[PDB]
Amino acid sequence: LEYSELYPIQNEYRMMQSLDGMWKFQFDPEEIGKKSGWENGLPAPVSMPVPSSFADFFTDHKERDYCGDFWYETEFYLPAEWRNKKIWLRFGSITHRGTVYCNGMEITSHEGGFLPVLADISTVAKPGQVNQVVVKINNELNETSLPCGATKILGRKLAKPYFDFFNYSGLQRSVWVIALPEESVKDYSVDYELCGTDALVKYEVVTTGEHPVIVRLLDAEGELVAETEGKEGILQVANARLWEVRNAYLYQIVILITDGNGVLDEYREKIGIRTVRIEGTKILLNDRPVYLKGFGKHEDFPILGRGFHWGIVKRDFECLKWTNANCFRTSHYPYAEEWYQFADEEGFLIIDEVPAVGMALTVPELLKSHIADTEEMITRDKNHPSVIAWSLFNEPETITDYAYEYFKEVFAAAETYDFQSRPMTGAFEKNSKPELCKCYPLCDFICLNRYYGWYISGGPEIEEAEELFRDEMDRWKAKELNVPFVFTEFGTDTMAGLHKLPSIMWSEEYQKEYLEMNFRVFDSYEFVQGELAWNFADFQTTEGIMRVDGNHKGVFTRDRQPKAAAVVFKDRWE
Amino acid sequence: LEYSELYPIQNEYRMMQSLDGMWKFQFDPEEIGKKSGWENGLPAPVSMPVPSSFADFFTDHKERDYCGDFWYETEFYLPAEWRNKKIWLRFGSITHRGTVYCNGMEITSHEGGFLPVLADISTVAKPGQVNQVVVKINNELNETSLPCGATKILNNGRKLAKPYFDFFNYSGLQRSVWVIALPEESVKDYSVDYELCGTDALVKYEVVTTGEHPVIVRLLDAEGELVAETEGKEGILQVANARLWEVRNAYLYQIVILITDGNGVLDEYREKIGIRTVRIEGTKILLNDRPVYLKGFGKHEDFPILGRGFHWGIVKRDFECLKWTNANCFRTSHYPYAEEWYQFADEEGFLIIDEVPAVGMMRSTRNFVEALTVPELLKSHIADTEEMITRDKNHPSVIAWSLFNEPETITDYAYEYFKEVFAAAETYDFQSRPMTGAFEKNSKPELCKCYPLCDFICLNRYYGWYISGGPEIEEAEELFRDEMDRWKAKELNVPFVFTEFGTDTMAGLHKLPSIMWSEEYQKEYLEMNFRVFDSYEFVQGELAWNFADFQTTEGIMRVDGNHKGVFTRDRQPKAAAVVFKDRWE
Repeated sequence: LEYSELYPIQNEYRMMQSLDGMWKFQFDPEEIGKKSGWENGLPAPVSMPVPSSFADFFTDHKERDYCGDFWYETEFYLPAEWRNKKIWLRFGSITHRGTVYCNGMEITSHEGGFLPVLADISTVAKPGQVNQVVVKINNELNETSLPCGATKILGRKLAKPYFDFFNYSGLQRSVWVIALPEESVKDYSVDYELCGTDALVKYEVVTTGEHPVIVRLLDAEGELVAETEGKEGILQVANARLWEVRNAYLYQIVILITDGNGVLDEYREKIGIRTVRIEGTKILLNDRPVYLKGFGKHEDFPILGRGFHWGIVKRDFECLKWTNANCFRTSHYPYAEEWYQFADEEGFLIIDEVPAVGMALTVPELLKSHIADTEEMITRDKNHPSVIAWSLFNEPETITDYAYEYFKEVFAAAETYDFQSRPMTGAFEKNSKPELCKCYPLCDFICLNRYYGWYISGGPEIEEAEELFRDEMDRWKAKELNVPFVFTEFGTDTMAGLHKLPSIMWSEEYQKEYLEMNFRVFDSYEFVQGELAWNFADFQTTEGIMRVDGNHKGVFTRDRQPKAAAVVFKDRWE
Repeated sequence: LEYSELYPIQNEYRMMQSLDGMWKFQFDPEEIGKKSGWENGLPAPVSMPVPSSFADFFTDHKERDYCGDFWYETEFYLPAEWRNKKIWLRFGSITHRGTVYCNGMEITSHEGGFLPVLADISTVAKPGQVNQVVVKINNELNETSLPCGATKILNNGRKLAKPYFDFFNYSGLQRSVWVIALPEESVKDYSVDYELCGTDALVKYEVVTTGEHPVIVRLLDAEGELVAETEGKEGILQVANARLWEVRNAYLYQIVILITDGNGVLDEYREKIGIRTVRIEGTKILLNDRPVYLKGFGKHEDFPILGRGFHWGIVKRDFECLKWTNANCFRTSHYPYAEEWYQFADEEGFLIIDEVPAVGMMRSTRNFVEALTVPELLKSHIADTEEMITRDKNHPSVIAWSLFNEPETITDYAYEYFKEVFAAAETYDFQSRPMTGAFEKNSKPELCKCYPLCDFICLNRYYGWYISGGPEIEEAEELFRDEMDRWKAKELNVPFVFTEFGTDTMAGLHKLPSIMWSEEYQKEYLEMNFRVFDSYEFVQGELAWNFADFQTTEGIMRVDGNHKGVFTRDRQPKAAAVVFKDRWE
């Protein structure tokens, strides 16, 4: 990559300053901003919180549903001391695609709305002065970038997703301006081997120069436990304190660039010594089988939309721990980096998912976008101990040799980017029948999204649903694939407060009964090794006749309170 | 004050770095932290978001309801280039009281949970190194500090807050925290006051600095163009063809305050201000020499999960909802809000009644839930008043100070108490703008001794809810008119603003005919209240209780908090919201 994905830190060599706050903001329905000098400042802005999705602040439909080009602007004072450092704007994300300007100059553009955007403003930055950043953003959906959809023209544009979740957009994550030394740590990778009571931390370091590198490992108390020299090497850890499920331990890696007797740069990050591998039908963490228990989530909260906030992280993890979960999938896009940092702390397992949802010649361009997002996700997230698997798709077509050749390239790219070569998978929709699917052989383990008892034979037909479920799982069993299966979606829309005896679809009681039936099926097959329910919480969707204020398959409400079924998960996962 | 209330800025002379994020946090039920050295680091912390109230993250009662001592900790890297600066920790607030430590050393303590806490760490700060901050906080309620309440001790030693007020006892680090660096000689405070002279305006000012060097004051218009300049720590800026700050039509100048030594500039403070005058004339509230009728709400700092935690997103949604109702005003019930609320009101042209947390001074609810505590309470009350006014005086949005909410007012003792508060407020406010407080119904026109202290009178009344609700609503209207006729007959010639009126209203509860708690009853109640308001010339404002449903202590009279919101807690309109929109249009 032409930039670093490394999370920004502050020390003797690296500086950072937050640009979060109220930005200037303006819609550009006529698409004349770049024609009209907007990159030098917006002509008639309103204020817009950053980080946040813009949609749910407004009281009018056309602003909430805005689709097209729209602009952000802010000003920041740059400390004079940042002079002659490499100065970067770092956006947690820009959703979905955008062009960054600084002091009237075009800096960079990015496609993909859920991963960091880095813009090198070294040559245009004005140390000791007020600087200006302007971002042109677009939130349309197409079939050549992720996530896929269409754009309808009423000249007013309307996003038409091929995915369920609401098309939130804007500057949904924190924005920093940072300063790095001229020769810096750009990237590093760690991989682990367990040796009795000891451990090896294998590493590679990429810098922007040719000076020597020293790598140190500190324990949780900051004590030096290992040290070595070189951009490539092994850190030997005696009596290693392994990072364990729901029982984290984090070391601190310290990467130094040196020039004789002085340090040029120093990067530090918390990491966790752990191994993950698929062995037969088992998922092994540190050589012991683990059964995944948890949820698909979303970045979704009232008013903020996908806007990041530590308070949402904290509540969600307390709820997760209360259910006795150990895992979540980042459905259906990489989350803010902070979610992974916290999962590292709390010992949660993550399946990290690229926004390959909603899946013509456009396909070669789509593949490029999909591979680019995969590269960025893996480079960003590989050193989190929590991240134990990559999900490279959600419910694509998989039953043609055409689909096979496409995903072969994606998986091949993912493999080259992940230093750890940790398990890769994808979530299969029901149409990927065991007799037809061509893509499951690409996977280290198989993830199934199934709604037997909701979309199939729901309600009075739920007994039929269970037989149909068992019939499919019997077909999978007969294949003797010798791989683990994880259910990554299953659930029922459930309106909090809707009670019925006997239960009906949409009642709290039916949600319980549906889950109990699914558990019976899960527990009937030895090779099922994980259950991640859909969804952790009710979340916003495109409005329509099938969505009663978003998706109500949450086990929790949108404001994070338990429906009756939450207790069912709690008791089972205990 | 021994510190500056000025909002932090980033420029050539002043630096700031946010400490917001995930802090370490630990409850201290046995109160052993200090003797155990926790100021050097918490021994078994959990993670806690800052800014946020801590209560609503947890899944267990005892953590949510925790009352007593609890501790926060974080670490930060201090840029080497901050050496030879004055270095301060600035907490937007610390709720309710706390002691700030830095690098293991006690720095300062503060009482009052809703105003900035400044800690001078200059003598212990380590530039070019990681530094540590640890804060011991306490969230108990008592009768010698604001807001008032009691602390109950359960048989097993566990403490439980017992407020004398109807808002949940949220606490912790609810606002942003910065570490900042100032020049050794800096602008510490300034005040502006306005006079209108035809098409022109005068900006009278005072500047307080921490030194003796000369001061230069400039005023820039909204385009950054210089419109006035003068010299001296006291002076007058002459603005030709002034663009006044108007209700729901803001215009903001930028004041620029420079400290110089001739050779160069030592400090430069900048803030947006709005040229506007506020006065009471007879029964009229005059903004810029024209009557304004206040339309809006009492609010709260309250949102799901975050509690009172500050977030710009909440500000933005709330102001969009306010504008949609055609409101022009809110009261900061019942405590000063985060500074950002006022910054945004300035921008949006909203009027604010800024309220000190003098709530819970009602004898009835105290007894339900003194000679020696009242003198100490007065001191706390006056201190909070001084801090609020010093912090907020230069906002064009702030047009009035509310110095109490529903205290006892019918004794001569209460008069002497509030006489001192109002006297203090007057001396701290350079503008001497209107002062008021909100009166409960027990403050009968025949008995109240304190309303003469006010420049305009704010009434909290619930005729049709607590008094003669539902089938008796006709009687409620009669009783309401009876009281207002008594006020009318006093011919006080001052404006009256209703600062509370409303009904608990469950979203989705519909009934025909309406019942108390239904959406339809909220509408009917409001219509009845409007009919009464509109019958009296001297009524010049209506601020409904409340903007949005909000959290309270749980109990038999609170169904998941207070439901008198016109909006839900997640900021969506009940049926009554349109009633306000249509009326205020």
